[PDB]
Amino acid sequence: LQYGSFCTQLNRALTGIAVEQDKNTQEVFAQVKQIYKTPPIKDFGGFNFS
Amino acid sequence: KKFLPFQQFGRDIADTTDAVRDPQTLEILDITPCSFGGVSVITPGTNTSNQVAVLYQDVNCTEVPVAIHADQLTPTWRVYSTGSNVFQTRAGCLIGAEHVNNSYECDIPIGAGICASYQTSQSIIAYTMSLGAENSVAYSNNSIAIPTNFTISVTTEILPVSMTKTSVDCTMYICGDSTECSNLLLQYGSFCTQLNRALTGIAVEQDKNTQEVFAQVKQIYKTPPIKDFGGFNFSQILPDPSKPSKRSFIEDLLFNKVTLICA
Amino acid sequence: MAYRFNGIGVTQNVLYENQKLIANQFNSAIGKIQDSLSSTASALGKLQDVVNQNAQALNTLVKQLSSNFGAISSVLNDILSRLDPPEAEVQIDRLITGRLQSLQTYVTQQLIRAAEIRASANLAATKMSECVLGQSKRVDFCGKGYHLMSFPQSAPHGVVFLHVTYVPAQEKNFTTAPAICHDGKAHFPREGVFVSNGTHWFVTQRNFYEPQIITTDNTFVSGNCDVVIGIVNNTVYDPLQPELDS
Amino acid sequence: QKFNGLTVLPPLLTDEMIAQYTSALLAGTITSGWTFGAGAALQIPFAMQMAYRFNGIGVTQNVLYENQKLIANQFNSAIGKIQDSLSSTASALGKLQD
Amino acid sequence: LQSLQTYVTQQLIRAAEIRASANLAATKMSECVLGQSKRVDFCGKGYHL
Amino acid sequence: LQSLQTYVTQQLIRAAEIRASANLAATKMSECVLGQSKRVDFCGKGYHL
Amino acid sequence: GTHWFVTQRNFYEPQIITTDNTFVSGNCDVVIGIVNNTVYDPLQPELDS
Repeated sequence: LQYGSFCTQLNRALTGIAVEQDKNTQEVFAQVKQIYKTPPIKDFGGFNFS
Repeated sequence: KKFLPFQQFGRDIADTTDAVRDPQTLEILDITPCSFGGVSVITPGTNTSNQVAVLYQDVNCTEVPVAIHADQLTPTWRVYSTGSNVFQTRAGCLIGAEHVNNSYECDIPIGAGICASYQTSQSIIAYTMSLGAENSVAYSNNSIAIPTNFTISVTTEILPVSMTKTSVDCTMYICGDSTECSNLLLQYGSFCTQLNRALTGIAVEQDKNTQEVFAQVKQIYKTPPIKDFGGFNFSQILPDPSKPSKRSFIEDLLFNKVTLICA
Repeated sequence: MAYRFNGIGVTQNVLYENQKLIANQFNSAIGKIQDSLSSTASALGKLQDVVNQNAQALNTLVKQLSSNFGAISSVLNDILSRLDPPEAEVQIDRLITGRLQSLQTYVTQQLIRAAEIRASANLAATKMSECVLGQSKRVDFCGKGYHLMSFPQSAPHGVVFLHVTYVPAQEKNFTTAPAICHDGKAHFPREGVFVSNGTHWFVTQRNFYEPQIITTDNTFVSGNCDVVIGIVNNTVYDPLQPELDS
Repeated sequence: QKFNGLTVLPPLLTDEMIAQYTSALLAGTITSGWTFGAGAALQIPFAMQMAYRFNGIGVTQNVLYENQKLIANQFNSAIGKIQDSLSSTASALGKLQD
Repeated sequence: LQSLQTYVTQQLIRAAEIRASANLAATKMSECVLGQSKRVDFCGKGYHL
Repeated sequence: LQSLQTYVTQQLIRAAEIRASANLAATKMSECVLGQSKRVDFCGKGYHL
Repeated sequence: GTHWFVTQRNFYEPQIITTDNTFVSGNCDVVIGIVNNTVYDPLQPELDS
């Protein structure tokens, strides 16, 4: 306790890092507003995406 | 796990005891930390509500009642330690939030796909976030959708460009006008000079950032006195000569909306 | 603005025919932007977060001066008055170590934050160069949708870019073919796409429904009709005959 | 290592949710090209989308409409080759493992 | 405390690096996946399709 | 040991900055040298040739 | 060896040089390296009318 708020700073830094990881994932992957689905029949002119 | 006849202890990769043989009977018992974990408070702003929920991380909902309790302020803390509205998720135990089978856009991220929202009388509800509205494009090999109209959309993107250029005198901060303290600090070498150099470099970097971002034009262009741009209006973004600061309406709004550092 | 529409693959005629509508939409969007900024206090979260981070770092650094760090007291003068030099030196050494560690931690945090802010400023400068001084073809760089232009605005320790973009609004379904067969020759649109409602076939620009008669000028010939998959029979009007005969 | 205050499993988005996002992106790009990334998702045959993208690189449409089967075979073979290379190579994922 | 501070500083540096990587990944998703990019060697080697 | 910690932390920060600069240089080489870039003010001032 | 054609730059698709495949700009006493070849007019076969 005599050392001040070093533990507080370290905890805040770690929490910020975790929130940054979540934000990175959201930015990378949450770029589509809707959830599109491919048609039941996969006929794309010969191109296969299976 | 089966120990060898001569083996007594057991250690993991981190060299911490996690298994011991019972001295009486030749049986092996594991050792694990019981609770650890942390307590977070999920709450809508003090406005619109005062009730909250409590998330105990990486703990089972059976152990929450004994997790630093029995001495807390009884009447108002037992409500958030036991009772109904106990939900177990990969994040931990959630108390005071009602689990809902529906799925809405994330409002307060709990974790592992679980979020919390205050909307419904009203109570805090925990649900699984919905990635978005389901859609299915009417794809056919001879069908095309063509736009018959359009929209002009204006959107804001805010980007920080600089920080406050703060310089801290190492000698004064460590030693307040103390000759003895300064003499003692002199024995530590050049740390103060390193810190001062780092801070000065940071300040110069802030100035450079501002210059690069804004000093992209060599001339100072001016709009015509008569602003007839074919019906387009830029009053909200062009500077306003009326105000003492020749800044646009949106610029003034931005400056006002952002808010002692010398204290 | 006509040329900037051309930049997004849309002809000038649409703008020169809907100039009033486009200007009204732009003005309404600017007004909505101002209203949203005024009525929402969380719009400027990034700049406020930076300011708060710097302020709290400074506040913690200054409060660290009140920590004993194992010494008898946190006040240098108190230690000097209450103790003799031989032990006052060690107490002052403990205080000096604590305060130097705090200052080093603050400087390291400031350096990391300065690196992050430098990255942000580089991004802002790149956007100003590409979004404000020109039209960017990069997707979702200068706002959402087909970028038209951008406007910069100064903010405390930051910059706000108003990206004006073109967004398709009302889509309509049509039957389409990859090519058209007229005289045993496959015809492909010069710049556009073949569309068709229940009866007729037209050629229209991709980003806006402007059907037009499929003439020899709107398309080009390449090969026969026995290679393209999905080719559809149709007549390709040739303007030469009516003009030459008369 | 959960023995001295190290509590580590707060992923906000589960792997299933990220996979769903990737699948939605794949469906959007397959069935609408680049339209869904700039506004309303407009459908278009994948062959015509490939023709558009060939025009993007300065090659006329007719080449695709004349070599569609060859191009599709090449694309499928390339995808299979990527799967085989990933399966047969352990250092392909070096960055995430690092 | 010194060990913990060193660990936190290293974690901050690694987080900055990973944030740069994630920004690059988001830009690639925006430009290569949601559209066709004319930038050379950005969306792979060759003329991006 | 404190001196070494400070030096290594400063070196790590400087190395991150140099890595960012080298990434920018590689992007310019890919887009400016190996091709013609439409990005304004990226490959010099003016209409890049 | 013998004939002259006009082809798209990224794929060899030779085509007969005509007035619609090319545009005229001044006389050819200035361009360095210009060669001589026929630029057929598509309207020529219709001169019978």
